[PDB]
Amino acid sequence: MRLVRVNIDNKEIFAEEGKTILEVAHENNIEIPHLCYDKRLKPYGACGLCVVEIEGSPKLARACSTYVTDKMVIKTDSPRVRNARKMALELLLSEHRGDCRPPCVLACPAHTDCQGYV
Amino acid sequence: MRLVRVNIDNKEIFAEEGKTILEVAHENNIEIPHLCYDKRLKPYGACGLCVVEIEGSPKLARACSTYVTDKMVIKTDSPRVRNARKMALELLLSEHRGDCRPPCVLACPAHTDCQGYVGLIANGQFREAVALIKEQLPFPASIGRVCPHPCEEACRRNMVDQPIAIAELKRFVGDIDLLDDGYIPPIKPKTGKKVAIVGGGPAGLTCAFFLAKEGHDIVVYEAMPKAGGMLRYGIPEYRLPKGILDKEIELIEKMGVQIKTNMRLGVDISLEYLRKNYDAVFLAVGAWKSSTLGCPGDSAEGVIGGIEFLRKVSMNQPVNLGQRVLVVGGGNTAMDAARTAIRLGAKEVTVLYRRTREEMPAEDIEVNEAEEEGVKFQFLVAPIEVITDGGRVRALKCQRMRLGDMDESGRRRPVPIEGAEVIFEADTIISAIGQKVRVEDVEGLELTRHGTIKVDEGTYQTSLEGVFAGGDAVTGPKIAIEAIAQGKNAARVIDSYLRGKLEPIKEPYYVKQEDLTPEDFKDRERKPRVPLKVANAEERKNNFREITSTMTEKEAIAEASRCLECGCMDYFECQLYKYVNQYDVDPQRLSGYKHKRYEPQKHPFIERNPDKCILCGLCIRVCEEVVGVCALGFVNRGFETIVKPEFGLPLEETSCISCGQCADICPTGACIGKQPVAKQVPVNTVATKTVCTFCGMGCEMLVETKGNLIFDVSPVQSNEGMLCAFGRFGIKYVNDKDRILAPLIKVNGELSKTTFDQALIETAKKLQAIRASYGKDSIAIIASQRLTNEEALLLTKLAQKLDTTVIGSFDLRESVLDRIFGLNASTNSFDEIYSTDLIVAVGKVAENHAVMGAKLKKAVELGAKLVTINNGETRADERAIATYKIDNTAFFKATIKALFEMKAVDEDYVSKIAVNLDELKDDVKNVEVTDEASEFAKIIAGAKTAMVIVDEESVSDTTIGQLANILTLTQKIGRPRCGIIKVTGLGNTQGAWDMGIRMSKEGIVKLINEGKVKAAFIVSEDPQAADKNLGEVLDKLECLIVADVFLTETGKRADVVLPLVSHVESTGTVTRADGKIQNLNLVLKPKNGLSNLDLLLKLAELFGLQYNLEKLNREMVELLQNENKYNQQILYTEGFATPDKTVHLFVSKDAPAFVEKAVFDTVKNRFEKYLQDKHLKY
Amino acid sequence: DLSLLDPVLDEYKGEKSNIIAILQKTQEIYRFLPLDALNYISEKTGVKKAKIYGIATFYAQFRLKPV
Amino acid sequence: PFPAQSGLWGRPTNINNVETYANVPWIITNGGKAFASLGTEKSKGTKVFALAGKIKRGGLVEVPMGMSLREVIYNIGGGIKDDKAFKAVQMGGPSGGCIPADLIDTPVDYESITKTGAIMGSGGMIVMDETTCMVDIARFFLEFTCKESCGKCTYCRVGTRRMLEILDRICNGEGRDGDLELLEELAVSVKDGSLCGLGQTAPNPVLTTLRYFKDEYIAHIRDKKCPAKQCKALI
Ligand SMILES: Cc1cc2nc3c(=O)[nH]c(=O)nc-3n(C[C@H](O)[C@H](O)[C@H](O)COP(=O)(O)OP(=O)(O)OC[C@H]3O[C@@H](n4cnc5c(N)ncnc54)[C@H](O)[C@@H]3O)c2cc1C
Ligand SMILES: Cc1cc2nc3c(=O)[nH]c(=O)nc-3n(C[C@H](O)[C@H](O)[C@H](O)COP(=O)(O)O)c2cc1C
Ligand code: SF4
Ligand code: SF4
Ligand code: SF4
Ligand code: SF4
Ligand code: SF4
Ligand code: SF4
Ligand code: SF4
Ligand code: SF4
Ligand code: FES
Ligand code: FES
Ligand SMILES: [Zn+2]
Repeated sequence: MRLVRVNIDNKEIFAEEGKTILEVAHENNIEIPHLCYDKRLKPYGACGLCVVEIEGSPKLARACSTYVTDKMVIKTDSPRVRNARKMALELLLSEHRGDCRPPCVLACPAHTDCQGYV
Repeated sequence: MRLVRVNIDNKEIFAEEGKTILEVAHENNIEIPHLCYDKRLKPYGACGLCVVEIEGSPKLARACSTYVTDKMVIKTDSPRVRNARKMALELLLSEHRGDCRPPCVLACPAHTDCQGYVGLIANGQFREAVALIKEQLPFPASIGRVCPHPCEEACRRNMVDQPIAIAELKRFVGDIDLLDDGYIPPIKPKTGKKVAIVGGGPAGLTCAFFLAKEGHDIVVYEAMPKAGGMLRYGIPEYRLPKGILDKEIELIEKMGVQIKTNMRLGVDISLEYLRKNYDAVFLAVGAWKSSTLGCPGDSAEGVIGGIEFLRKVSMNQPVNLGQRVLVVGGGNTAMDAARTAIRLGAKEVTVLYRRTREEMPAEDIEVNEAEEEGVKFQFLVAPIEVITDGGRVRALKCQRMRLGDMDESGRRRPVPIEGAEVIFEADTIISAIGQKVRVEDVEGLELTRHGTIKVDEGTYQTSLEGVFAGGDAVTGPKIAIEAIAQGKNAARVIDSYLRGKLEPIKEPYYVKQEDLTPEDFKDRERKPRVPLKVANAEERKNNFREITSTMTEKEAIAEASRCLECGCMDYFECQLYKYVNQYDVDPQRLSGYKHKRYEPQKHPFIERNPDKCILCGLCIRVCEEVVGVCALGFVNRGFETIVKPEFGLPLEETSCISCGQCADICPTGACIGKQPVAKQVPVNTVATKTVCTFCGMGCEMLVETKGNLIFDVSPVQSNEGMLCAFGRFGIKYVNDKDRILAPLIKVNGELSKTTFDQALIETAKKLQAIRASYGKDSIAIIASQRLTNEEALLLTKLAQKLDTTVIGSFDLRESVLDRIFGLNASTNSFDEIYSTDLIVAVGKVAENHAVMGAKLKKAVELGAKLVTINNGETRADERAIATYKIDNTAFFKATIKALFEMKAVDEDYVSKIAVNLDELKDDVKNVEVTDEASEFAKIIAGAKTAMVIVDEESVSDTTIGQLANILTLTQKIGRPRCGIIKVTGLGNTQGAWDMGIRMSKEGIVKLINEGKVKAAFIVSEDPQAADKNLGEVLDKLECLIVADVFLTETGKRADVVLPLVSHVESTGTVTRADGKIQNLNLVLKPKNGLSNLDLLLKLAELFGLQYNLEKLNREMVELLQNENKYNQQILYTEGFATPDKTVHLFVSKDAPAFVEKAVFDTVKNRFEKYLQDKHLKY
Repeated sequence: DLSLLDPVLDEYKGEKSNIIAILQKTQEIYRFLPLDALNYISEKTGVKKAKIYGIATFYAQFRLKPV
Repeated sequence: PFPAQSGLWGRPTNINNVETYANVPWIITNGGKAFASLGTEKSKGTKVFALAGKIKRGGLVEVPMGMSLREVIYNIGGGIKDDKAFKAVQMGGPSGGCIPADLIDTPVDYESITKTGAIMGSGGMIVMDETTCMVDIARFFLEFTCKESCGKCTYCRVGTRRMLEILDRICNGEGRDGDLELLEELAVSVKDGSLCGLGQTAPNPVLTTLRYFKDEYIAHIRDKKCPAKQCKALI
């Protein structure tokens, strides 16, 4: 095995080989959004929320599939990444038919959890 | 990567690929022995202790080298593996010349750490000595008063002059402890188990002491009105005063032991009751039935047992003596009875012994003292008849005996002489020929033929289940420390039994030296033993006052300083001792020729001993692979191999930098680091993690202390686990006795001690007078850079309160980086050294900072490229691709011109981000480009990422500015893995600068010279010693106030001298060279009770400033956040801190590239002077 | 004397892997390896002194006492 | 980490003896089949030995693999000098073993020599007669190997010395009881615990002299004398 030296959000990390960026960020307290990632399943790549900007690569790389290599500079909150995630979330919301909070909660000026205690 | 499935000791593990078996077993809580393995070094394979049996492989595989593969079955404790490790340990022991425990410890039946508390006494740690005694002996004072001290018969100092007064020292510290509130050891949480101890003697009280420590509920049933046993109703008051015994028993009762006196087994209480209501029962009844005379007429009135007579005397009961008293016996009972009768008014007392003087079981000192008091002796005489007239004894007829042949003891058998008979006239006869166990107390138990209780050896268990026994009830009449040892062993066994698994006592195997002879100590200084103060015989033969008196503190320290320190200093951390204890090693079979090559050395820090070297090579490998000095090496070949410094020279004459890594990595005490204490003593210390403050690398360390003294310092295995000479060894100033602990004020023109309140009042009034008479900006505050961030912020607040902007330090250099980038700070962190492509080490980076040299070595080994810019030789020049020896900053101007000429500067981006570019081009348009500058520019241009490491304390600011220009032109700033890192000279230079201490020495000196500054408040600096030319400058100040740890040469000329405490006595925050905020923990409480922050807070409250540690920390956090420096690993990622948000390129004239300057910090200057005096490096 | 080793150190320069040959040449010249000569080799060639002493004492052919 | 994968300065190196390099050109010019037709099925080709000791005609001999040791000793070596009885051959050198008289028919081969405990080693067969004493010979070669150890690992550095003192005590007659079992256990622990081949083959004499000549040691230690009458302390 070899220890790879990466840099995620201006923080130098000494990760292990054969790891995805998602695992390295999870084990180093860096939050990367993900919706279609599970540890027991092979990568899917559908939601496109885990996109991170890797220096030297022109396209945003999925953190759930890309493997950390040596001398890797990863930016998980750059404006390009933020715009990509925001567009993906807007696209997902465009086909969403739900109610996060009931109208009773929203009508209350104190926003009491009316449905909850009822 | 792939997860490999292995099976270690029938436990399935999912380990990671590329891991050794040792790492997998360590991370899965499986113990594998190892002696020559370190994580930072490549595998060696010498010791062969880590051998494990792998299924499918015929040979045992080393766990330190074999890599775990898939489907691996590893057995780390199979009999083959155990035999291999045992043979390796026996072979290592065959060439080992050491002493795991000194002969004094081994001779003591209780195995008290005699060397430990003797050495602690020699250091002034009396409470620690008492606590060490109470780990094995609950009665220091009482036993120290009454003990034949076999430890002194085995003391190695017998080979020089006279054995150490171990008993006297123990009595001294016991008296000290009892004088104040006594010492109670920590008590484990209650286990809900009840133990019944029968007897309040030394054995029962010892069992109660060592079982209440385990958290059990202890009740002690004692037949006599008061506990103490034969220590109270035996030994008389002139040898053991009963007040001391009462105090010790009260201390024992303070632990939660319930002592029910007047309760007798078989009379008041029954054994069945104890067996039913208690989990375990320990019987310590003792031998309380004196032997009868064994001759006709022994029942006549006027014949009394020895122990019964002594019990009547002790209880102040009326006893019937007379003018004539005979004592039959030769033990302690006979001598005590004779001396008591002498003090009870008997005109003549005669002791009749059947043997001669030489075979007297009593001590020689007691017999001689009794002879001095007036006791007469008849030897080789045994009783045969008691002549009684009217029911009262008139005389006793004895048969003279002579030494005929051998006996069971093997020495000599007395046999009667026919026709020899003597009549001795005696109104009283005391039969003290010995004692036997009272059969009534031991009913329902199996008795040894001798009459004592029969117990299973090693478990102290009687015939009845759950009933234990020990002391004189089992072994017969012996000395008190034997009973105490029996009680302690029985307590440990009983605790094991209560936990469920009964385990017999196992005696450890110690490595000992038996070839020693007095000729080995012919060079040791001969020192007289402590005198014994003994009361006059005439005055003492009439009263029961104590005969001997306790030693004084000076005499105790002088006596404890006579110790030879026979035991190994590495006993509590030696792994070879642990492994030879873990395996049934028999060393005698393989014993043979053994080297004796240890010769004493004069090195003040590191001591090397070839006789305890197992040749693991760890010291050589760590000096060569991690440190990079390579000052050690193997010598000779084969059985004669020895680890020696360069050319066998002393460590000081080699290139060794006194880092101490060899001492920290040695497993078997061959290489050790000398403790910073008065007398070396192997003690079990407590380790607290703190941060070194002697330069900006901020290495963390574990300070190991015992009491209020620091005993060792160990590196933290963070990265290369390294400490330099300062952090490792200069912590010695904490224990220094030259530290001032009380303030000094000028009375009658001389400094004299005062109180803190008066001194701080005087300081405030002097500062206010200076400010009033001379106006604002007339007081300079010259603060050291080793203070915490909170203290620096408080000093800035106080300077604002005094209306003075002169807030600076004599150690502070003119700043260049804040005029270019915006902030005077390192752009990047120490973690990007490994991942950068090119490293430009400028100055004495490796020499001044050894840890940074090791970091650069590791980074270059990882793949980085090193370019060293200096003026003289450097240790980093070995692995540097390019080396430049320069003395002017024209080199950097030529480098800039070469960069511009080869079009290695993207002028569009530079002009976008950096104002002041055309003038820089004009400045560098005329310099001549040399070959070295062109090569350096080619190297810089060809590097993707670059880091410039600058030794701030040996590099001029012009060089720093030029390097900043070079980094900006090639766009190596504000990005990951690219930037400039300044290694500051002191611990908290960055924090002091961030808090507001930003005035250099030159500005303050100039202000003083002009007469603008008339007073100075120097906080832990030494202007007078460091610089002679400053002596006149300090003469221009009307008032000087000094806050220093030591009374420095600049504190002797001050008006008020306030004492500071060390950094291990003060909690707070410091800032690393790269900007990382670290925490200074409290290793020790302040010696004077006042921390530096507390003193400065008192002084500030005198000015109306209400602050504390939390408020100052919050203000520090806000200040760091306002400059965008808080918890930011890379600076200028978004934009530079200049108001324009652009780089102001450094344009200036040429100047010397490097400077040599002194150290004004008091402690660092003192340690540097110490190293220079000892001819050491760092 | 130390100039006698000057040709040898000039022949085996540029590589610190020829220290055994230099030690053998010194052993031939001086009939022994004096500590001053070992110091001169250590200074001239640039190998650490401990390595020099280890390679010198490893072999029984090298003697550090005058003959 | 093997020299074929990481040797000199980390680059792959092939380290071979002189004899194999000398055999290579003959293999190339005459073909592999011709070379493979010489020797046993396990060992092909010819081997070079240095006959010495009490042999009649010492020197270098190149014999086909599988030729019996008796043929080399008698037919080629010319027999034992002064026509004395042939006790043992110290095959392999100081790290070899003493193949006894009855095993004189073990064919020359790596497997056949190793099955008797000894090793091919430096091909140096030291022919010895009944005059020579086995304890001294084992102590002689063990002394050399102990002097030639590098001292890195404990088993070879100090174990060989303990074996040497045990052998010296046996030869001087001053050996205590339990010397044979302790010596055998020490030898098998040094052999199975040492790092390099100089320690794993260090106790080969002792072990071999304890497999065929145990009675010599027993008479040395109990009767305090040697049948061969070569130990100076016992004559
Ligand atoms: C005269 C004399 C002088 C000595 N001098 C020295 C000296 O100078 N130095 C030295 O080292 N040693 C000395 N000793 C030895 C030491 O005093 C004893 O060896 C030691 O005290 C043994 O203690 P123990 O707990 O075994 O029994 P003891 O202390 O003998 O008795 C233990 C307790 O058992 C209690 N007990 C007995 N029967 C019962 C029962 N049925 N129920 C409940 N409790 C019971 C007793 O009341 C007593 O308190 C001396 C002894 C004597 C007699
Ligand atoms: C102590 C010792 C000494 C050795 N001496 C030699 C030697 O002199 N010549 C040799 O070819 N191999 C020697 N070897 C064996 C080498 O380690 C290695 O096996 C050999 O170079 C392989 O060569 P080969 O492939 O031709 O058999 C020795 C081994 C040991 C343990
Ligand atoms: S409506 Fe329900 S499912 Fe949809 S976003 Fe809200 S909480 Fe989630
Ligand atoms: S080095 Fe270890 S084994 Fe040796 S005497 Fe010291 S503590 Fe005991
Ligand atoms: S209790 Fe007695 S034997 Fe033990 S150390 Fe003290 S004086 Fe020595
Ligand atoms: S000199 Fe000190 S360590 Fe040595 S036996 Fe005496 S008391 Fe113990
Ligand atoms: S203290 Fe000296 S000899 Fe020991 S490792 Fe450090 S530099 Fe090397
Ligand atoms: S001195 Fe060096 S070689 Fe010897 S035991 Fe200590 S670390 Fe190992
Ligand atoms: S390098 Fe600096 S921080 Fe580290 S131990 Fe040395 S003085 Fe202390
Ligand atoms: S067995 Fe080999 S590696 Fe070990 S000490 Fe002996 S010669 Fe050195
Ligand atoms: S988590 Fe959805 S693309 Fe990776
Ligand atoms: S052989 Fe592995 S730790 Fe020593
Ligand atoms: Zn013999």
